[PDB]
Amino acid sequence: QQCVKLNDGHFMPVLGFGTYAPPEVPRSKALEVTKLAIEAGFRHIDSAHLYNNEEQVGLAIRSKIADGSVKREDIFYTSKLWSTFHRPELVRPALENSLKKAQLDYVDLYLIHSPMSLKPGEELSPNGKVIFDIVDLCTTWEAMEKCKDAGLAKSIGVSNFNRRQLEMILNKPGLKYKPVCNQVECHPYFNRSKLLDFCKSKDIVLVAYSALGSQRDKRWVDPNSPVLLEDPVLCALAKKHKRTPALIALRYQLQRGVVVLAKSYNEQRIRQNVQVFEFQLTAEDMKAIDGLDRNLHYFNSDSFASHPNYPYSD
Ligand SMILES: NC(=O)c1ccc[n+]([C@@H]2O[C@H](COP(=O)([O-])OP(=O)(O)OC[C@H]3O[C@@H](n4cnc5c(N)ncnc54)[C@H](OP(=O)(O)O)[C@@H]3O)[C@@H](O)[C@H]2O)c1
Ligand SMILES: CC1(C)CC[C@@]2(CC[C@H]3[C@@H]4CCc5cc(C(N)=O)ccc5[C@H]4CC[C@@]32C)OC1=O
Repeated sequence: QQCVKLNDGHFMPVLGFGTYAPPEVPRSKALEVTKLAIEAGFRHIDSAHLYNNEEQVGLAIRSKIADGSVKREDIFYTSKLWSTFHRPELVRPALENSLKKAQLDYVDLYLIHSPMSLKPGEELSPNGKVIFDIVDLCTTWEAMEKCKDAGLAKSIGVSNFNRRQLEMILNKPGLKYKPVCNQVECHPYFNRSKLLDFCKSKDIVLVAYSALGSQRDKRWVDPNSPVLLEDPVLCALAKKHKRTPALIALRYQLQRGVVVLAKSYNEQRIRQNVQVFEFQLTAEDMKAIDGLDRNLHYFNSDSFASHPNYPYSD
């Protein structure tokens, strides 16, 4: 619990535990590994409606409160509004359902998961098609603000927004709350320098996902893409500091003022990842890592690259 202060006065731990696992992984695993994460020292826990794991992640949190390991106030829990629920009337009900699943009174953070609105319904991916929806995200934002005012979410933010999409929210007439963060794909191959500079200028925290190079799911990621953790510069730095390529990638983010997530469903790696606070990179190390930037977003599929609100300029 190194934390940063958000623009609404709440505090966010700078290291977060990623809870997504693909559908093939048994649901019970999320319970086990979230408990391990809390035991290792993670306090920021990142979930979402999309993950089909809120019940398990919520149970892990409740279990660690029950056994006296943590208090609710010690945990920073995030969920996310899925893209089929962007229409304003659907936002509060979506959050309420997430709270019901997790058996929590509030989330610390609620995000718009993606700007890519989808046809309303209970299909995660609505043939089918994929079926897109055209929704003014400023209206979705107004509904998010009402969720904060109701006490359902302590803080509200966005995810996968580009600068223009963020700007549209920031310059909305009658804006009540700025997004506290923008959670985006961010790692040495896609370091988001310009977006980071923008976010900092607006008191918006950038939160990095796929900071370790993603789970390389064949549905969304080209197997040909270079494997981040196999990068020779990261490996050389790991050797230099007697750490691991994953630790180098995580430390890089912290030193740029980026809040970083790390998913692992492996006990040893969960414990390893908290070691990010135990060492430093020099200016020259950071420059070497900056040199890796190559405009590689691992999530790169036809299923969304043609969405009218797809955030990347490809
Ligand atoms: N907002 C969004 O649209 C969005 C998108 C993607 C991700 N996220 C969030 O960000 C989280 C993390 O991103 P991600 O899922 O792409 O995964 P990631 O954090 O980039 O991790 C990728 C892989 O690295 C491995 N790993 C973890 N620690 C390691 C270590 N110390 N050494 C070697 N390998 C290690 C993990 O495998 P093992 O499990 O086998 O250890 C994991 O599958 C997600 O779980 C989710 O919470 C959000
Ligand atoms: C930046 C992009 C365009 C990248 C793709 C991404 C980041 C992670 C992606 C998901 C990755 C997981 C996922 C799962 C299902 C499912 N039905 O299980 C359906 C869709 C998705 C993907 C939708 C697009 C997601 C939300 O969002 C975005 O906004």
